[PDB]
Amino acid sequence: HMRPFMCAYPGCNKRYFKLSHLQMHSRKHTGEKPYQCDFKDCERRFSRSDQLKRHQRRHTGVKPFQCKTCQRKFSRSDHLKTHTRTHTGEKPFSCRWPSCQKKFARSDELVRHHNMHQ
DNA sequence: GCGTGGGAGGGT
DNA sequence: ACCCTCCCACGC
Ligand SMILES: [Zn+2]
Ligand SMILES: [Zn+2]
Ligand SMILES: [Zn+2]
Ligand SMILES: [Zn+2]
Repeated sequence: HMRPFMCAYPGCNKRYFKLSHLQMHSRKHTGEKPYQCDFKDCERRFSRSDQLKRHQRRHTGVKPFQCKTCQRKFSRSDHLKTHTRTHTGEKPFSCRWPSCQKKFARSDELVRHHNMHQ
C-alpha cells in the first residue's frame, strides 16, 4: 500500500505516505493550530502549514498567479480561475425563479440572489 | 459583480 | 508538507 501511515483518531480514516504528513494532520483532532503568523500584530494561527502560507500572501503582497488575458496577478489560483470568467462571459449559474432569467458567474452570487427572492 | 479572505477536502 | 478546487463569508 502506498499510504501506510494511517490516522487512528475516532471517526477519521485519513492515510499518508510520510509519517510527518500524518503527524501534522493528527494535530487537528485535538484542536491544535500550531502555525502562527509571525507578522506584527497578527493573531492568525492555522492547523496546516499551507493555510498559513496562503494567509501570509496578504502581508507580503506576493501574487504568483497571473491572468493570461489582462495580466493581472492574484494570490490564489482558485481566485484566478473565477476571475477569468469575467473575460469569457460564462455564467453557469442560472436563477430558476419565474420570469427572472438572471444568470451569474460565481456560485455564491446565485446563493445571495436566491436569498433576495425570499 | 467580483476581489479576496477562511475553512475544508481531495490529491501528491 | 505542498498543491488544486470548492463553498462560504465580507467588503466596496
Ligand atoms: Zn485523522
Ligand atoms: Zn498574518
Ligand atoms: Zn484578467
Ligand atoms: Zn432571480
